[PDB]
Amino acid sequence: DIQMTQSPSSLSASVGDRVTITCQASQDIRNYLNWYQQKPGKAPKLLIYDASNSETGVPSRFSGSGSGRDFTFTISSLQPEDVATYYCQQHQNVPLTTFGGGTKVEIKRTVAAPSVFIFPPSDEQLKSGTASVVCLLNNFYPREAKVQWKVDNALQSGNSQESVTEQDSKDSTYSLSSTLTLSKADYEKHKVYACEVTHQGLRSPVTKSFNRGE
Amino acid sequence: EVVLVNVTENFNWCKNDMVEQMHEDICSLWDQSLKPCVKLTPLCVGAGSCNTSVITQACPKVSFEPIPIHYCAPAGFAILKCNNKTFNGTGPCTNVSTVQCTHGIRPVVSSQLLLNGSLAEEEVVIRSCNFTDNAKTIIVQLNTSVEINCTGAGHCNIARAKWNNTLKQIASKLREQFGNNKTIIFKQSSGGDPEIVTHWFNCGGEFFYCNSTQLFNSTWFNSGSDTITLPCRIKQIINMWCKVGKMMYAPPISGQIRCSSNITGLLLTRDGGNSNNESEIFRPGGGDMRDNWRSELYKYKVVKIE
Amino acid sequence: QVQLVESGGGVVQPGRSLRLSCAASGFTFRNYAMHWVRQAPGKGLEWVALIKYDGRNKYYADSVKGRFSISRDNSKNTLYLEMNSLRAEDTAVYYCARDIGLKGEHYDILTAYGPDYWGQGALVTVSSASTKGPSVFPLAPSSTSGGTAALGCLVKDYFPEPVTVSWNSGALTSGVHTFPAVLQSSGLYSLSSVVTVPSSSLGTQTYICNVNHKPSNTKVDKKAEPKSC
Ligand SMILES: *[C@@H]1O[C@H](CO)[C@@H](O)[C@H](O)[C@H]1NC(C)=O
Ligand SMILES: *[C@@H]1O[C@H](CO)[C@@H](O)[C@H](O)[C@H]1NC(C)=O
Ligand SMILES: *[C@@H]1O[C@H](CO)[C@@H](O)[C@H](O)[C@H]1NC(C)=O
Ligand SMILES: *[C@@H]1O[C@H](CO)[C@@H](O)[C@H](O)[C@H]1NC(C)=O
Ligand SMILES: *[C@@H]1O[C@H](CO)[C@@H](O)[C@H](O)[C@H]1NC(C)=O
Ligand SMILES: *[C@@H]1O[C@H](CO)[C@@H](O)[C@H](O)[C@H]1NC(C)=O
Ligand SMILES: *[C@@H]1O[C@H](CO)[C@@H](O)[C@H](O)[C@H]1NC(C)=O
Ligand SMILES: *[C@@H]1O[C@H](CO)[C@@H](O)[C@H](O)[C@H]1NC(C)=O
Ligand SMILES: *[C@@H]1O[C@H](CO)[C@@H](O)[C@H](O)[C@H]1NC(C)=O
Ligand SMILES: *[C@@H]1O[C@H](CO)[C@@H](O)[C@H](O)[C@H]1NC(C)=O
Ligand SMILES: *[C@@H]1O[C@H](CO)[C@@H](O)[C@H](O)[C@H]1NC(C)=O
Ligand SMILES: *[C@@H]1O[C@H](CO)[C@@H](O)[C@H](O)[C@H]1NC(C)=O
Ligand SMILES: *[C@@H]1O[C@H](CO)[C@@H](O)[C@H](O)[C@H]1NC(C)=O
Ligand SMILES: *[C@@H]1O[C@H](CO)[C@@H](O)[C@H](O)[C@H]1NC(C)=O
Ligand SMILES: *[C@@H]1O[C@H](CO)[C@@H](O)[C@H](O)[C@H]1NC(C)=O
Ligand SMILES: *[C@@H]1O[C@H](CO)[C@@H](O)[C@H](O)[C@H]1NC(C)=O
Repeated sequence: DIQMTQSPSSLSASVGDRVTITCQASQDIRNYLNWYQQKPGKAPKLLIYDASNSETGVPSRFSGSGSGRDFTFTISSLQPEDVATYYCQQHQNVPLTTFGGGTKVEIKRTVAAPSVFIFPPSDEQLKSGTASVVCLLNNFYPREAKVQWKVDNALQSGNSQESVTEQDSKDSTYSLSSTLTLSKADYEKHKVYACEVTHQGLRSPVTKSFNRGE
Repeated sequence: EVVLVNVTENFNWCKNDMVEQMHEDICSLWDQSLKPCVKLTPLCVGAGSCNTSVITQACPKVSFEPIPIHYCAPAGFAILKCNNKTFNGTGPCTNVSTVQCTHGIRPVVSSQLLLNGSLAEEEVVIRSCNFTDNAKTIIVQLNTSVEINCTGAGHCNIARAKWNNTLKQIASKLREQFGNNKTIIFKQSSGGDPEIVTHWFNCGGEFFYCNSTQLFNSTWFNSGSDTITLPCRIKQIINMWCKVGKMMYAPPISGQIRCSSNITGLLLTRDGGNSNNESEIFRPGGGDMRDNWRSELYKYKVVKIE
Repeated sequence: QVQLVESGGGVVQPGRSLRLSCAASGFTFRNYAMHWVRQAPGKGLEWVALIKYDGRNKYYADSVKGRFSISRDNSKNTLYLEMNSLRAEDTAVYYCARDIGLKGEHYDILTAYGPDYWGQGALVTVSSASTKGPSVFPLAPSSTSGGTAALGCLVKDYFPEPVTVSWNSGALTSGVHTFPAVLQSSGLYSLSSVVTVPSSSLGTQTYICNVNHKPSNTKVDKKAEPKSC
């Protein structure tokens, strides 16, 4: 039973850089080795079969070399759309095995400030006894960011859940969604709802807000 | 045996249960054969007068030849045999016989090319369950066999001249079925498993996978070396060995059975898209062994005796 | 156009069974071997099963060995996978994938040559929980403020994954951000979909919010409009 190792586990590079992933097999596999690319959400696409052969329709910037136990995948000029997780896979004999998790490739770009937006609960939702206050942080970099909720100047905790997108394929930025959820009863108690965010492109923490009764 | 004079019967090779029964139950068999010869050698000696000859027995190599298998109709039944030497398998046979058994069949697992089979007695015959359905295999039956020499060294040999004359004939019978004015084009398989992409066929317990692209790559009716050598990989495949109940029948070893043979027919598939380029594309078919059986069993059907 | 389409995904409780299929077209199905590969939440690609062109030789991974079964119907161009005695570990996206042919670049006979085309996948969620449909609340526009505005939809309280969000029936694409779903304490999921548009295109541009949760037959089309009175 063959084991595959890739390296690095993950890496950051700049647009135009040369990225070089290496694969290694626990035993001789001649050149029976494929490379796959999976973008977030989508299904894997084939890029290179049997070590060095380029699949049809695959950009010229993708190549592969190696044989035996040692292999290399290369993107000559890294593009924004190349952000994905790359898996190597042997077919010397079944079970077809890969490296768990593969290799995540991320872009490093200039710092970007988030454009912040706040949303109050919809009258529709308040009817059913629950208020979802949502904060949006649009197109920023790097990923790291602090979102902080305040009701009547009171910082909140445990009533918040956030979700972050993967790196955009066009502009290499991230976006974040934070949702504060309260029972309609607790939403009715307080007036001023705020969302303070701390990034790196911000001169100082930014605060978007509103109050019940437009 | 008995010729049913003045009888006209209706066959349908595509709805023939003999084909399914054979495909299910028939396994290849081999027996030891002897092909003895004698050598005659003048005993000249000094100094030029040879009034003696030595007679020697030779050719003592024993190989295994395939044993012919016959399908025999059960008690109370019989086999109707079409004697029309150009039957297309479907419709009326104006000339019919009654036999107890089929002709001898030497089963061979293969795709693309049919080997050691029966030849058309008159002209080259092409058949299909539905020529309009480009997904039905087209079975070709040659009237003269093309020899193919195959060695365990992993290659097969076909005389280019013989092959080119076979392609011209096949492509003349296709122009006759798809348009008396259409360019006939042969190309390689479009992909798939090894068994399907290559001229795959057995020789005892071993299976040859032969690169067949040199055979199917030419254009006809559109106004090199003397031997074609096909590169071959050879694998054992135990899961294809005849398994009858408890027992498994292990075929003779590599050096025991000759791997050369006679090509008597092809399997093809015609392309779709209906591009009225007035030119059809054909590729090496196979994978469905029932097609192979139909190429020998087309002129038979079982019927009750009354 | 090589196309593969999985069907039959959804919820199924521990111990029970489920059978996925895959509709193939664009190539001669009966010539190609086929693969099943699965990917657990946020993990790696794990090869599950392989069936050869003639549906005879079948190969399984040890993990699903004895519980899973692979087969095909070359007459209907579909590939099947039936899974029995499902555990929590079996929860994953299942991809059908067409094995590469014997390409001219190969020079040996192998059991497989690795996949080339993949289906979009079908999610299988092993759980006792019941299937619940989403509720689609709006996210309205607001009074850098005279340059670009932001609106969207909130798909809340559903199970199991996954939901399809699109805009104007698929027309509006640039600027859209559908977020990964969050698992609430309630056991139900939630997500948001947002799109940025110039603060001068509103009132003249209809923003449909095509939400789709197949597992509960919920299809919803909401409208995002600025608040007033
Ligand atoms: C059978 O048919 C032929 C031709 O019609 C006829 O001449 C003959 O008399 C018929 N039967 C026989 C063999 O006597
Ligand atoms: C046998 O050999 C002798 C001497 O070489 C010769 O004279 C004689 O003709 C030969 N006999 C025959 C069978 O011709
Ligand atoms: C009918 O078949 C028999 C096969 O023995 C053949 O002798 C005969 O020529 C055929 N019919 C004709 C044309 O007489
Ligand atoms: C044999 O059958 C074919 C059709 O399958 C027909 O065209 C031909 O005339 C027949 N020959 C005879 C009657 O001997
Ligand atoms: C086969 O031959 C018969 C005559 O024997 C003819 O009537 C029929 O059209 C042919 N059928 C096929 C399969 O093309
Ligand atoms: C074989 O059939 C072809 C027509 O397909 C014909 O030209 C040729 O003369 C035949 N040869 C023999 C040996 O009967
Ligand atoms: C033969 O194939 C054609 C093309 O698919 C189809 O239209 C027709 O129904 C078929 N005919 C028969 C006899 O099945
Ligand atoms: C195949 O072998 C036979 C002798 O066994 C020979 O006559 C023939 O030429 C060979 N075929 C070719 C074209 O190599
Ligand atoms: C027959 O074969 C030769 C090569 O051996 C080829 O060049 C030629 O085109 C073919 N001739 C015919 C019958 O058209
Ligand atoms: C008719 O046949 C000739 C070959 O003899 C072929 O080259 C030509 O294209 C055909 N004419 C058309 C297009 O109808
Ligand atoms: C196919 O035919 C062409 C000529 O049309 C020839 O140049 C080429 O070598 C052939 N391909 C092979 C033999 O692989
Ligand atoms: C002959 O074949 C070529 C391509 O192989 C094609 O471009 C041309 O149109 C064909 N001519 C005829 C006879 O139709
Ligand atoms: C074909 O026939 C010959 C004898 O008729 C036999 O020796 C040889 O093994 C056969 N070839 C195959 C591939 O079975
Ligand atoms: C092929 O057929 C010929 C007779 O035409 C026969 O002599 C020869 O043995 C066969 N070839 C092989 C190698 O089986
Ligand atoms: C093939 O046929 C089409 C018409 O159906 C024609 O328009 C096209 O030019 C042809 N392609 C060639 C020249 O090979
Ligand atoms: C077989 O050989 C031909 C000619 O050398 C080559 O073009 C092709 O890549 C090979 N085909 C396969 C399926 O390996």
